[PDB]
Amino acid sequence: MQAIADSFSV
Amino acid sequence: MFLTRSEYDRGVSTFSPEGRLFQVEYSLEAIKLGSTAIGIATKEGVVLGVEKRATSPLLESDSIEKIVEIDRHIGCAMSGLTADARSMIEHARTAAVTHNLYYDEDINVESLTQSVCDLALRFGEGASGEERLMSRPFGVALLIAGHDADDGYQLFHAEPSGTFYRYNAKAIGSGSEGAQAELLNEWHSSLTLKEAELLVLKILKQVMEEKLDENNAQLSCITKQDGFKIYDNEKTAELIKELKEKEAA
Amino acid sequence: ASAAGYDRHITIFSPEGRLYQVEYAFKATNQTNINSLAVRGKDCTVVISQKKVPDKLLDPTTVSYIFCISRTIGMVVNGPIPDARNAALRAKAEAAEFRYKYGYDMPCDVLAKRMANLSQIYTQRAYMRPLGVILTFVSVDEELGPSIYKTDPAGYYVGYKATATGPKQQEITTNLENHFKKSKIDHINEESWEKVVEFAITHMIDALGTEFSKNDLEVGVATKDKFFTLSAENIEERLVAIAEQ
Amino acid sequence: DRYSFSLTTFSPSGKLGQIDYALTAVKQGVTSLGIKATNGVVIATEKKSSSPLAMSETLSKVSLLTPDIGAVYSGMGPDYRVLVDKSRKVAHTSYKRIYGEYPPTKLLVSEVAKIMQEATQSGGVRPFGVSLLIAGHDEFNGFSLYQVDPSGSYFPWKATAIGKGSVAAKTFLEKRWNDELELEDAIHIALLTLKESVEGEFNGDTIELAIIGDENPDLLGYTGIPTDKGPRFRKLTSQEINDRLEA
Amino acid sequence: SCLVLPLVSVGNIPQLSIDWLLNSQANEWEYLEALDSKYLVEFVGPLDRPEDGSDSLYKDADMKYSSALEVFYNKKRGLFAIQQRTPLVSVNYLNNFIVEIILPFLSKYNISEICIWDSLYAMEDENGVIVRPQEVYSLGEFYFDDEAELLSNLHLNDQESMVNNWLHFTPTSFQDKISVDQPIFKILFQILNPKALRSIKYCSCLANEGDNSLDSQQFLQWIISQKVIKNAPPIVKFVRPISWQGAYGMADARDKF
Amino acid sequence: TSIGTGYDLSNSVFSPDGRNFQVEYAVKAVENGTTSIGIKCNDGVVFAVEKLITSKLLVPQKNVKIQVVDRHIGCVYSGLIPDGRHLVNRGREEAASFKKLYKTPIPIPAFADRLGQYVQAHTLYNSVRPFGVSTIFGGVDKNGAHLYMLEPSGSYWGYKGAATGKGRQSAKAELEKLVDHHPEGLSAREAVKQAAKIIYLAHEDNKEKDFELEISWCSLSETNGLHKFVKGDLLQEAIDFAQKE
Amino acid sequence: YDRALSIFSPDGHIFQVEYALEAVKRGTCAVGVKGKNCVVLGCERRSTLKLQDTRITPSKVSKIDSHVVLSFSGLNADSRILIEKARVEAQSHRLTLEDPVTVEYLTRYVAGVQQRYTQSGGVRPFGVSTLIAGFDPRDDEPKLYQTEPSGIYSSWSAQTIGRNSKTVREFLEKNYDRKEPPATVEECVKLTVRSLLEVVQTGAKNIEITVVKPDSDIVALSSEEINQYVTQIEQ
Amino acid sequence: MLFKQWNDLPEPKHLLDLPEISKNLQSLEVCPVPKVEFPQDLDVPQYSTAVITTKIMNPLFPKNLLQLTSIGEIKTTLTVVYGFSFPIYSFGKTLLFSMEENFISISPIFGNMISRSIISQLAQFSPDIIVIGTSDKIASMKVMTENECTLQPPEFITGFIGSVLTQLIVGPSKGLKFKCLVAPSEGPNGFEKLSLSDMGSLVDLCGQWLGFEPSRYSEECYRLWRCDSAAIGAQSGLYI
Amino acid sequence: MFRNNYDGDTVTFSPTGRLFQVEYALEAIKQGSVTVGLRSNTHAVLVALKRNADELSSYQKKIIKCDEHMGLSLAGLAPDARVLSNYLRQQCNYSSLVFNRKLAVERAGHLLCDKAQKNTQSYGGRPYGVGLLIIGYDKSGAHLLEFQPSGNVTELYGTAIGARSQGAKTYLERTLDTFIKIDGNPDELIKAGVEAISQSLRDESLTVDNLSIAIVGKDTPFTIYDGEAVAKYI
Repeated sequence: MQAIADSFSV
Repeated sequence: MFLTRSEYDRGVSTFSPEGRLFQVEYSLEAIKLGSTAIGIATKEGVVLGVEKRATSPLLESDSIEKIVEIDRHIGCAMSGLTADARSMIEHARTAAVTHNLYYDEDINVESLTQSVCDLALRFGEGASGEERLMSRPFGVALLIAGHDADDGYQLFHAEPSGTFYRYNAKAIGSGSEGAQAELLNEWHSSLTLKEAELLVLKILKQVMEEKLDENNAQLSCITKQDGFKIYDNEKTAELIKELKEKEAA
Repeated sequence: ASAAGYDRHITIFSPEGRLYQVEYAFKATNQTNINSLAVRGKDCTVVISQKKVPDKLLDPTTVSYIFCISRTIGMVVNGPIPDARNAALRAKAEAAEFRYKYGYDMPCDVLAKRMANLSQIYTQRAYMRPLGVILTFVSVDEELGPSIYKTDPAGYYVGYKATATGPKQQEITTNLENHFKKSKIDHINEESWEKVVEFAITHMIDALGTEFSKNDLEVGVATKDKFFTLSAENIEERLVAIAEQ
Repeated sequence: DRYSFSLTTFSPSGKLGQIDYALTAVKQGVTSLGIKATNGVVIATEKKSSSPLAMSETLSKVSLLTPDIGAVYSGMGPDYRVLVDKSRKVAHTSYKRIYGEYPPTKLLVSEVAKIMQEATQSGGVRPFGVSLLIAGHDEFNGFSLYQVDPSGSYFPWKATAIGKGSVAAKTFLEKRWNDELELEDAIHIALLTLKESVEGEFNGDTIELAIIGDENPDLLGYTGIPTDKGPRFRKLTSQEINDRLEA
Repeated sequence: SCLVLPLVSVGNIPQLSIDWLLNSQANEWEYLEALDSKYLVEFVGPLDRPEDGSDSLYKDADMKYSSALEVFYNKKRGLFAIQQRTPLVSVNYLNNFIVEIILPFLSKYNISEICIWDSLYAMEDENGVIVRPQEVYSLGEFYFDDEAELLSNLHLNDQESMVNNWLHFTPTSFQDKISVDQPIFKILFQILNPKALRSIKYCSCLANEGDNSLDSQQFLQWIISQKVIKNAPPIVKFVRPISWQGAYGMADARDKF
Repeated sequence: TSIGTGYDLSNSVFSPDGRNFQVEYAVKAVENGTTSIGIKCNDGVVFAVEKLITSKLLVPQKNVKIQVVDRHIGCVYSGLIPDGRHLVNRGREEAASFKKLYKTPIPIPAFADRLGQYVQAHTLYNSVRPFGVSTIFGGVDKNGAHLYMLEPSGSYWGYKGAATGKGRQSAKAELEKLVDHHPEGLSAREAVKQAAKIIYLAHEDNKEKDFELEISWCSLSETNGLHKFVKGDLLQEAIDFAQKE
Repeated sequence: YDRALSIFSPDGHIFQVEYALEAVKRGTCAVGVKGKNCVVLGCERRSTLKLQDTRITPSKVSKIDSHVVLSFSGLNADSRILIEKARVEAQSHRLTLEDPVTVEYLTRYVAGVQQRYTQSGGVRPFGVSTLIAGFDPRDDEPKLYQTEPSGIYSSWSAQTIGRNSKTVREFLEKNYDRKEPPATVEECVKLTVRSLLEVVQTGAKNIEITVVKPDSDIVALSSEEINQYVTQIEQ
Repeated sequence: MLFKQWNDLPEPKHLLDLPEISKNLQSLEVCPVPKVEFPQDLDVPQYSTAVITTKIMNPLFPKNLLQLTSIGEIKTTLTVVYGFSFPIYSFGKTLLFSMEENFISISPIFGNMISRSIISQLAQFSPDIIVIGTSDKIASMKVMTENECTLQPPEFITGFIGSVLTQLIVGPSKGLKFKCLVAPSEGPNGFEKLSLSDMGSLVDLCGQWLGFEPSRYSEECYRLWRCDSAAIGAQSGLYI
Repeated sequence: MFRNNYDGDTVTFSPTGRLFQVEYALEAIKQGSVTVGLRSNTHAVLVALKRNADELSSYQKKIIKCDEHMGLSLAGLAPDARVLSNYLRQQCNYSSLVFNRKLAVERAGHLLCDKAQKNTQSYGGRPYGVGLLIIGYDKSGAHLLEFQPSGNVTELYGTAIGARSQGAKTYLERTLDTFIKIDGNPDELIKAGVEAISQSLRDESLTVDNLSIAIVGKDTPFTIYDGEAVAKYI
């Protein structure tokens, strides 16, 4: 989950 | 206050109360099922021997893989589930040869042990942030012996817990109890390799299930000149005969 | 009935053939205890939702279950506001994407069908839970006229001439049915949206029986031009108009 | 997390639990039926509604997959809608865009069965809870009427009824059906059968009925280029259904 | 005279319900004796008290420890209650337990009725035990006044079907028959063996695992609402034992909120 | 039922009553946090928190309890520390991204909606647990001052005054009383003193422990719309006003 | 601690792999014996039902390459696939490298394939234990190896797997003189046939024998009846 | 991980994972019971005290420091078959019983029966009883005796030592003098683990009861605890 | 009892709102050996008691340097200590190379905290069971961060973590008014830390091998003392 968000973080 | 089943035993991800992580604790229980392995470092070399633990007399004992070479200056014995030991040894050999290729120098034994442990650490996050590679920890604990121009003869016990200790003398597998208890009594800094070999044979004889014989136990040693070299059946038989003559009466 | 096996947690058929995890999602739509009304005029669609705050500290200006999804499309939602906002953002993105993809404004029919299809995935995937809200998209379709399309977490899709939702939907819908039966028509027939809003407020008050002030409702009016929500000042004017009636 | 254990598994008696449960769900759906005739096929069904405030026009239970093929269902409405959405796309891509002509009812039913079957043995999706009646015309194998069950199995039928009124309607059709039926007689038989297993208002606004009859060039949308045939699937209007039902 | 026998079951609901009963009526109940724990997973713990105010259940000061299986006695109600804190060491000994522990106790005190309290997990409905699943409670009954009807004849027949229907399950109960689950071994051995015992009652609940405190409250409430046996309401106040305070651990002071 | 056994062992599952329990347990977790409040002034927002000084080892002036999401948005939570500061970091990232794109500070409603979407997303899939923190945040933008509070469920509302944590009921009652006595809106200077009063009243629940209270406030006029902590003479004035109670 | 492959038992066992080994014992017997210059692989073929197509099926001992032979015991369906993977690996090695696969290399690859399928809980491990025998290319030293579903592999002078392994292995242990293994090919075949007859109740019709010889020479016997007569008469 | 398997339901937990005595779990008859043979040749009055413990704590008795010599073996058999036996060690004026407990191979019924035989045989001779054990449920090391319990209500003891305590407090021969010493542990019966601080506290307390020299006993016992044991497990290398 | 039903994984709250699976991770620190850190405006010091598997083994590496200006000490799980220490060293290298900037200790603490947090929400993973004391000196001054596996990073003048840490922490609370004022003497600061750790020992008193010390400050880059180098402090 949050790994997906971290990829889109930047 | 009612007795009930406890779920913390299952899964590597589960902490129990007091923070005891069992699935790695049970991994070190599978080590005890493996054959006994002994290792003894000394100022003039390091010698490690292993119980072969042949299942049946039909098994070709001369083709068992308890001790393996990782590089000309490094070798390691293993215990436990040899299926995982093959992957660990493959990674260790790849790392050693890669280091020799990239830096034109022998891989330091500490670095090689760190690499092997980092691989063992992969059931969770890796040392370099690597994603987990395996569902369970290794059921294999292998002790690495080698020589380096700076550290000299040194022996390391690599656990599936992802931790290692530099051991002057270490025993793993079945009979680790008595083997280690006797090593504490026997080892000393002035232990020359010639008597280190006989001490390893003595420990194995004391803790092995059957009469010590050259076809059920084998030895290996590290030296600056010789390098990692397993002893021939005739050589180990000569050592066993010398033990019988010397320690008897 | 209470689910028995893995159907308790995942949405798979039970021995009775029903999806318990979706029937439970239906009951979540009544969790917020909000009741809403939607009715169609000759050229406009009005949505009304009772807006019990109820806390005094909470700012009434920020409470709203009526979302603007596109220029012509609005939607009043029933159920918890987190899932309502998730659905509203989904619908807004879908409308913008359709406008980009096909070159013309997303019809309310097609938007509601897309949302129903998306809700269908959640009723079939094992690891996706049904969103648990009831969406009633309203607009003035440029070729179907005013339309109200209501969707549910089970993925069903039905177009209505007048709708009610919430715990007391039965009384509101029965009153609407009685009015339409008396009129023998499918719309309120009023020319301007102000009169339609007045009619909707009057019928909501009659169905519920609890007369209430400007602070206790929010209105949305879909017109050919755009969909817009009425502020407290406009609702006050509408309430005054119905009181003087 | 690379995998998901299969949701559909064999019970100790050798029965797939989810398939049987899906068939039970189908049996609880509103009745729908279809009759094959010498010169056409008629498929009819009742329009369930939450309240008379629902516009019956948009309760389109029946739907066309190709100008020759029409489909009706019983059970989980959303599942049938998704299956129709996929079946139209498959009819275009798999067959029409390759061979330039619409797929025959046989192949389209086979593709629908393929889509519905893969759900029965997947790790993350339950089987579709709908059984469809897919009636359509062909230039070579003629009119046909295929039922497809949640298991994905399909059968060609002379006449069928699925849903709540399955047994009674099917037995009634067994007695009433004949090889010589004309489409006009088939429609009357369908209306009589549907009346047996319906309650409340029974008129053109509560029942959906579509027929696979002769071509309809008036519905083609353009003239000239005579090689192109007109559509065959016609959904009867409410007024026409009232006129037929008044008899 | 009556006895309630809580079976270890999903969620331990019978045991939690017996704890509720004993600690809510603590002014009435008293510790009587400890049964032979031979067949249980042997157990030893401290004495347990009602959480607030009420006196300890173990009246004699000689007591300093609790055992695996002990009986509490209610002189006012004339009611006995077994409290079992560990499961049987093996399901095979489920016969031994009744034959050698319970039935001798029933003979000793001339117990007239025995209420077996059980909890059925939903997923274990194989063989179709559960019917009318919307209901969540059940109350089976059996009377030896029907000796000539069922047990006299079935002693010879003794059909080997997976499901038995000896108990007279009341309407509006989630079951009408007993499968291979534990009560079959119970009901059989109290029948296929005491001169004083006349009737058997089987209170049951449909349960799920979790924190069954309130679930056990409601189970006990339903049992008392039914005319299983004369009791206080006792809803005036439900008092949990002090031992439940530590059910979620001993300490809570750490800096993570 | 307050526990609902069976339906609470995993996230994203609806119970027969329509409630999904893991969110309820997350709300229960918020109850254990330190009491925190936020007061919406006529032109700004004032934040105050009862930071319990756990030990003398902590360096006080550097271990802050209030966090700045962006130079114009103040944020303060109560509940699990990891979830709290992770949400703070994620909101800071969102605000920085919006500022980078639109070259302007993100309006508070948009930031609140983004955080609500992020938090609510964790109530959908069973691999992640819902955030265990109730977060009060607000600031000043072109539309004035906004104060928000999002719960573990993802729901959030505009508040004229909010409170979270253990000492929440007394603080909320005193805040309702404050809002009642000043329906015309508080001046930021008066609001700071009233917030200090409220926090001191909340401390009466746990008098046995030593405490400190941080006060920070953003006002359109007094601080040019920038979130700054209270220090020096003003903090001592607010104290002395509170010490009378 | 036996619902998944990833869980160690408290005593260190992975009970799932032990259950796979138990599944191996469900398959029919398969025995191999190393001669001084030849290797014999024996198999207990099931007593064919009178309607089976004998002319095309069954043959239990299958060659992986011109010089290697892979017998097995356990799930036949898994074996048919493990054999195919071994064959593909043998040809891939002959392609990428000039030399044919060393018997030890091929058995190591098969053990890796079996181990690889044990590394995740989403796959059933291959419930089959192969018995790979043959000669290294351009070499005359007989080789024999056994592989297990656990991924373990070992070299044996004579080994048995599958149903009634204990009876046959006990017979071999007391009758195989490892100090001086059987020399003549027919002597080794006689020993192998004797080992199988200790378990196979039926005559020679249930026994399949295949002899692999150095320099890529393999022959499947169809005259064991003569060998069976000698053993039976001697007995 | 992306998702949790829908099969991953942690249930049920009311019933423990204990080895069933017979495969025919549906049987409908009185199941047999373990028989026990106790060596009658023991001149028990020769011993003034007896230690009843489990295998996890044999490090506490270093054979070199105190000469453990076997007096016999308690033999048990269950026929439905099962058979187990363990030695009765002794030193000086003391006996030492070690249960070699194991929950996978040995069902707790054997433990109960062995405990009952031991206590019933020690009843008439009345040596001072020292019982050393562990519990997954106690938060700290406890010292207990018949006339004083130190367990708080939430805590309790189970396993072999639970059975021994049960016979000492209730049942026949109840009222026997005993001192009990339970250290906190984790894990299933027979595979338990102890924290190193717990090991040290148990050593420095136990040596006081048996009357050995503190320093010599402590060092001789550390060299058995830490070198290798089932109790230390991975704790020696798993934690920094 | 009821805790047993809800501590299966870190993705489930208990009905009381507690998250047991991370409380267990925080309790995992108590298994590790005691380590002590204390701060003064001019220098910061770490003191760690090393544990050895057996008398024939070399001691564990309790103290790791990540840069010439910062280091750390840790207690708890070795597999997690390795991961976190390696991650922090990698990030220090990244800051020093890609940005040409020494990683500020305050930034490093939160940067490690963010990694620590993510493990406490996703299924499959488990919270790190190691608490470690980041220590360093930078432009803003001396620093000492006590990182806990719950994702809590806190600025402390001095602290102790590990088994029997309460005695050392109490001594630090009792002598905070003193050890901060040393402010320039490294020998005396290390001595004060050595009394602080000495309160935590039940057995195995300090020795040249089991004791290890580190220091950093205005003039001293992070330096580690062990063996004969620490004989003067014992």
